[PDB]
Amino acid sequence: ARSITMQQRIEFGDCDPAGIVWYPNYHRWLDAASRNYFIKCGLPPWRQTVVERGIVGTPIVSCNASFVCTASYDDVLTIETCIKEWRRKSFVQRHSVSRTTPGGDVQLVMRADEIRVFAMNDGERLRAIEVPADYIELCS
Amino acid sequence: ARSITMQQRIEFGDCDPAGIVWYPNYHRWLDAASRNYFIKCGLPPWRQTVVERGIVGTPIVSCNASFVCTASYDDVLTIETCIKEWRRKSFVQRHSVSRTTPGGDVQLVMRADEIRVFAMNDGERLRAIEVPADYIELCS
Amino acid sequence: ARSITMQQRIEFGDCDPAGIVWYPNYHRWLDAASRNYFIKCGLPPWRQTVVERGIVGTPIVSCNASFVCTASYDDVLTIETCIKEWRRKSFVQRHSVSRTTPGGDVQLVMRADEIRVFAMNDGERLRAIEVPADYIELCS
Amino acid sequence: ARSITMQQRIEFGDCDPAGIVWYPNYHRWLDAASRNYFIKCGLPPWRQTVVERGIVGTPIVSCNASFVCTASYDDVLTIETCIKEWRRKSFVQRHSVSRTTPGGDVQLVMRADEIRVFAMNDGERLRAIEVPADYIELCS
Ligand SMILES: CC(C)(COP(=O)(O)OP(=O)(O)OC[C@H]1O[C@@H](n2cnc3c(N)ncnc32)[C@H](O)[C@@H]1OP(=O)(O)O)[C@@H](O)C(=O)NCCC(=O)NCCSCc1ccc(O)cc1
Ligand SMILES: CC(C)(COP(=O)(O)OP(=O)(O)OC[C@H]1O[C@@H](n2cnc3c(N)ncnc32)[C@H](O)[C@@H]1OP(=O)(O)O)[C@@H](O)C(=O)NCCC(=O)NCCSCc1ccc(O)cc1
Ligand SMILES: CC(C)(COP(=O)(O)OP(=O)(O)OC[C@H]1O[C@@H](n2cnc3c(N)ncnc32)[C@H](O)[C@@H]1OP(=O)(O)O)[C@@H](O)C(=O)NCCC(=O)NCCSCc1ccc(O)cc1
Ligand SMILES: CC(C)(COP(=O)(O)OP(=O)(O)OC[C@H]1O[C@@H](n2cnc3c(N)ncnc32)[C@H](O)[C@@H]1OP(=O)(O)O)[C@@H](O)C(=O)NCCC(=O)NCCSCc1ccc(O)cc1
Repeated sequence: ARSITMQQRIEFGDCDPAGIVWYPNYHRWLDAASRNYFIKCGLPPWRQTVVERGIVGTPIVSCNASFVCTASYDDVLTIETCIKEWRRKSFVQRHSVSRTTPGGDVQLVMRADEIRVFAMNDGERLRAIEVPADYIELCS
Repeated sequence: ARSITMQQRIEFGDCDPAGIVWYPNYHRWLDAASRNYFIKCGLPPWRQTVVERGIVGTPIVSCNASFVCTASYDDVLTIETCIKEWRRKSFVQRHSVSRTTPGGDVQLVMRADEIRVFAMNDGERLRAIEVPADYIELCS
Repeated sequence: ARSITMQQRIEFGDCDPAGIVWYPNYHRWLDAASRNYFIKCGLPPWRQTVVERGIVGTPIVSCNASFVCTASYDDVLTIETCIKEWRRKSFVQRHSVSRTTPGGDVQLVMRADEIRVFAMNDGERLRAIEVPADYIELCS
Repeated sequence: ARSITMQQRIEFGDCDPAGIVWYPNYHRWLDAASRNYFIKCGLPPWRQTVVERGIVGTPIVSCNASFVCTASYDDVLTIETCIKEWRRKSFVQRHSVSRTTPGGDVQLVMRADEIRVFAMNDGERLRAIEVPADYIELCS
């Protein structure tokens, strides 16, 4: 579908003693790529959607990920994000992460399908909402 | 199978603007719970296994997670980890994360199945190895 | 002054390729130790103080830190926090971080003096407030 | 002195419940800016210096920081780093962090002076070394 791309440089601190990117760092980047996608497609930042419509963001409900090869500091990641499927109150966001060998080869580092929802905070309780029509059209 | 339990207190900084735990923090805890399991079952720390046998740790290759309810600063998480299945060069580590209502009810926060492998660093190249027999027996 | 102590276990992911704790992790722990101090001294969590009195927390305004020796995964940190001085709208929180050799020797890892303030969010603008008298008495 | 500039976009996950950047995130960026400076001045990555000369990186020994105004997700940071003073086995790296109002005004967010050293790992023991002459000339 409608795909957005973003780059992310791996820093020394993003790596573990094993010398490679420590996994939960991938989830930080995927979360940034997730929101970037929305931004880039025109939605306002949560700061604003929360004022205007109660939308605090798009919390994750499910994830399937696979880590194909390692990455390390200085490698520069290219992330590809698109919405793979709209559902009632959820949506599947797909991300492909790769890096580029100096051979100009594009190695797949990781991939992940995130199931998220648009949510509101009903006081202390988080609540999912019907995907907003406006949102679907924007991201379309 | 053989299950280990660990607690984790959520800090203010572990939360996002939405007031709840920011997801990639769960992966940090799951990674700590993963190693804790091994430690608690008797294996030496990677620092040592890398010297003795080249084993740098247990990198993740795949993950399936589901986020059932929200959690926030001050909540105290209880994580349950066990190895669900041994395979040839991989293993499935299962984690269940919950928190306790003051009603003494144990709410499930999240769950996740991690597919990991024992690996070595062959110079700059990460390589999986056959699950060590000794390891299986220890964790058994 | 009134001192609170807390322990913190270093995880593999808290370390960098150099094999030691990556510094910004110390600041996460100091921030947890900062709030823990307040909690432990009786104040309500920010979640509540923000409702009751607008107090969103105690943002940092200044810091002086020194890193005395290294620490790594599995080391267990003991943090000592106290308020070194109350000022008008600020306060100096001091932390001492150490670890224990197996010789039972208590090595100093790091130390840091944090200057923080009680703050409110006046809409999008963060604002410091006069240290609350009640707070001084509680922490005293 | 010789100054390098870098940009850093603040992500939603870099913020706390208070809606602003959680401080230890500044230290991650300063650490990236620190190494970026060296890279940009021509030194090889630690991965390589450790092979060639044992240099594992530039651990921090001391820091003085001041947080002038708040920053939040979507703000884009501009970091300015330079070496303020060479010493025997240490060096003072200075960073200035700012953001740009839409008025085109450049607000100072934070500043920090980091005292670091070039270090080697003598087995499990970290050791500082005399600033390498070559390094001084490169960064000069
Ligand atoms: C999100 C929430 C409140 C939704 O529960 P709910 O309001 O009762 O509504 P619901 O059960 O119908 O779920 C909404 C939709 O998501 C779908 N969904 C929910 N769980 C799953 C799952 N495990 N797998 C697939 N789809 C799912 C539901 O089927 C439903 O579907 P529909 O299209 O058929 O209508 C509940 O799942 C929850 O709290 N999960 C925990 C969320 C969380 O804490 N994730 C970790 C932090 S994410 C941080 C973050 C926040 C904002 C951002 O901008 C980015 C990151
Ligand atoms: C791990 C490595 C090198 C293995 O590739 P390989 O050496 O060619 O061997 P391999 O393909 O046979 O895989 C080994 C086993 O894992 C299984 N496996 C590998 N990928 C998957 C997958 N996507 N789903 C399920 N099982 C998988 C393989 O089937 C194989 O199975 P077997 O039992 O049937 O023999 C390759 O998958 C890789 O580099 N993945 C990237 C790993 C990574 O960077 N994860 C992110 C960082 S994790 C940080 C960390 C490090 C140490 C720790 O202690 C903790 C955290
Ligand atoms: C905090 C705030 C709004 C205060 O500015 P203000 O409202 O105009 O008031 P102010 O200038 O009088 O400062 C209040 C007091 O702090 C003292 N102070 C402020 N800056 C400094 C400094 N650099 N060195 C020493 N003391 C300082 C001031 O002198 C003043 O003192 P006083 O006792 O003599 O009355 C302004 O400094 C600021 O925004 N700094 C940025 C704060 C920030 O973003 N830090 C990074 C994130 S911390 C995340 C966090 C949040 C909540 C938590 O529970 C924990 C962590
Ligand atoms: C770094 C090390 C081993 C140096 O101790 P040492 O080998 O006995 O040598 P030393 O005492 O002469 O210190 C070397 C120079 O730094 C200066 N220095 C050391 N401590 C301080 C301090 N508190 N304030 C100012 N300068 C200092 C020393 O005076 C000395 O100066 P010199 O120019 O007059 O000769 C010891 O301070 C230490 O382990 N500190 C802990 C370091 C640490 O764990 N920081 C947290 C993690 S940083 C992670 C990181 C790693 C690599 C990177 O690329 C980036 C981040």
